[PDB]
Amino acid sequence: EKERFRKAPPNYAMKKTQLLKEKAMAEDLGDQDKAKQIQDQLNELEERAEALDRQRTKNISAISYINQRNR
Amino acid sequence: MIIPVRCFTCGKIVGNKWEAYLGLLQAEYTEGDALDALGLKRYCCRRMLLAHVDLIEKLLNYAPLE
Amino acid sequence: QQPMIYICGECHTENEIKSRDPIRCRECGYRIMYKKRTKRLVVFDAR
Amino acid sequence: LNGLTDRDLCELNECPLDPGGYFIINGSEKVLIAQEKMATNTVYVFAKKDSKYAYTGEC
Amino acid sequence: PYANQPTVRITELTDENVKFIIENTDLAVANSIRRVFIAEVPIIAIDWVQIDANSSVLHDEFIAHRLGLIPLTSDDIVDKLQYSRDCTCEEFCPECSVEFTLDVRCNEDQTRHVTSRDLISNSPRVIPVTSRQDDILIVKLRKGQELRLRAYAKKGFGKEHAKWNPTAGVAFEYDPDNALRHTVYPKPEEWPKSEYSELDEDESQAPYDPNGKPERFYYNVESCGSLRPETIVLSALSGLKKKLSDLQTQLSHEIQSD
Amino acid sequence: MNAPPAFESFLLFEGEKKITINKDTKVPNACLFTINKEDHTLGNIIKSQLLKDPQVLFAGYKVPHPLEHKIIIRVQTTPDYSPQEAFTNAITDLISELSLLEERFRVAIKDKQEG
Ligand SMILES: [Zn+2]
Ligand SMILES: [Zn+2]
Ligand SMILES: [Zn+2]
Repeated sequence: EKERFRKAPPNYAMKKTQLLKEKAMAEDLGDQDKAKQIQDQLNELEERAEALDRQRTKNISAISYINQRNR
Repeated sequence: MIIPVRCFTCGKIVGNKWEAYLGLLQAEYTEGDALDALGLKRYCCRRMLLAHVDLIEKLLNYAPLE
Repeated sequence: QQPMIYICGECHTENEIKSRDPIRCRECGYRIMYKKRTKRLVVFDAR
Repeated sequence: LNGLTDRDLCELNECPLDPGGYFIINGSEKVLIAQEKMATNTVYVFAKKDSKYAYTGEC
Repeated sequence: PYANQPTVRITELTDENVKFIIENTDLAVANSIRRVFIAEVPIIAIDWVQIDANSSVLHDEFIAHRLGLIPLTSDDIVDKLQYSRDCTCEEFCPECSVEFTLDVRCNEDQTRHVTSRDLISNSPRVIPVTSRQDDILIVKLRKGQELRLRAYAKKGFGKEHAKWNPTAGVAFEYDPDNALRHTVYPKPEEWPKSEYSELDEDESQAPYDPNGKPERFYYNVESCGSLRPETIVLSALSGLKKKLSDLQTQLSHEIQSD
Repeated sequence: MNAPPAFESFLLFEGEKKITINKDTKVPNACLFTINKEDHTLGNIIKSQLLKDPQVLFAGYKVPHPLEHKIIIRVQTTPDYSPQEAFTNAITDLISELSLLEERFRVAIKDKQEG
C-alpha cells in the first residue's frame, strides 16, 4: 500500500528500478510493452544524470575538468 | 583521502590551499608555477599539493540518502 | 519507552522494530538495516 | 554488473575500480588459482636415470 | 666569569615571518632559543571536542584530529589564560578555556565545504585565521549529512603535542662561510653559497680560523598564523627566563634545606 | 597501549623533586646535579655558561636514557669555590643575559616598525 502511491524513483533504488525495468523489457516479448519499458528506463537514466549534474555541479565537475586539462 | 591541515615536516598550514591550487591549475598556471604562487618555498610543503590524492570525492559518490 | 528504532538499508527511513518481529522496512521491504548512534557522551580529545 | 556505468555501481554500494572476477560464497571472496600442468597430446621423451629404462616416451 | 652582551638586528619585519641576527652569544644559547621557539611556546588550540552527531563519511576521530590542527589567534589571550591542569574549578571555565561550536548540515543539492569559518567562537579575539586566502577545509558534506559538535580550547605548548607548535619552520644558521670547519666539504667547489655568505664568487670557502667562536646567528622564524613572529620570540624569551628562575628558586630551596 | 602520556615530560609527579644535590666521592669539590622533567634545553646553556667561568675545572651534562625525562649535571670547581655557588652564578648571569637580549630585541622591533 505504501509503494502504491509512493513513486518509485525516490531515492536510492534508481539502479535497482532500472535493472528491474530492463529485466521486464527483456522478459516481455511484446512490442508496446518493450517500448514503454525502454522509454521508462531512458527517463530514469536522464533523471539520474540530471540529479548527478545538480549534485556534481561544483567540485566534482571542476575536478574532472582540471584532470582532463592536466592530462 | 582529504588534504591535511598542516605539512607533516614543516608545520605550515596547507589545508586552506587545495582549492586555490586547483583553481590556479585550472586557469592557466602549471604546477611548478602555482606552488610558488601560493607561497610554498620549502620542498617539504610542496609534496602535500603534488602527492595528495583526493579520494573524498569517491566517498561522496556513495551518498546515504537521495 | 524505547522501541529500538532502526534505520533502513536503502530507504534510510526510520523504523520501529521490537523483539520477536521480522527485520524489514516499513515500506518497499528490504532485509538490511543499521542502528542509530548512541546517546552517550561521545567525547574525544583532539590529540 | 555486466557493462554497467559507474553511476549505478556507485549507487549499488560498489566501486568501478574493483577488478571483479571472484566468486562470493557465504559472503567470502573466493578466487580460483590458475593451476599449471603438463601440456596434453604432446610427446615428451625424458631420460630418467634412476630406473631400468634409458629413455621414456611419455604422452 | 659572567655573561655576555648580545646584540640584535632585524633584517626583515613582516606579518608572516621575521629575519633577525644575534651577535656575541654562545652557540648553546642560540640552539636552546631555537628549541624553545619550536617546543615551549604558549598558544591556544583545540583539545577537547564533544561530537554529538557526525553523519559524514570520515571517522568519528578524524574530525577531532583535523580540528586539533586549526590554529587560533592568541595575540593577547594566551598570556591571560591559565593551564587547564592548574585550574581551580570544574568543567572548562571560560577563564581558562575558550568554547567553540559547529553546526552544519548540507541541505541544498550541491556539496558543502565545511571550513574553519563555521567555528563560531564565543570569544571575539579567539578565532581561526580568517580575519584578513581561503579557509582551512575541515570536511565535505553532501545532501543528507550533518556535523554538529562543540569543542573547547586550552593553553599548551609544542612539547606536549604538535598542535601547540606556532612556528612553521625556523631557519637557524650561523657562520655561512665554513670558517670554523665544523663541516668538512670533500669538494667545496661543488657546493652553493649560503644566502648570508659574504664571500665572493671566486673563493669557495673562507680560510681556516683557529681562534674563532661562533657568532652572528641568523634566524627566520616563520609564524603559522596564530602568533605573530616577534610575539613568538618575546614569549620564548620570557618562558625560558621563567624556567631559569624556577630552577634557581628550586636550587636555592634545596641548598637551604641541606 | 602502553604509550606514556604527553604531560609526563615536563610536569612533576607527586613526590619527585625538581633538583637534587649529590656530592661525589672520587674527587674533592665535585657534585652531580640531577634535574627531573627537563631536556637539553635547560642543560646545554648551563653547561656553556659554566664553561665560561674559569674557576670551573669540569662541566658537562647527559641524558641517562632518552625515554626517561632526567638529566645529570656534574660540576667540579677549584677548592676555594664550591659548585653550588657556581651553579647559582651561572643561572643568575644567564638570566640577566636573556633579559637584556629580550630588551634589545624589543627596542629593535619597535624601531623597525616605521623607523
Ligand atoms: Zn613542507
Ligand atoms: Zn522493508
Ligand atoms: Zn577554570
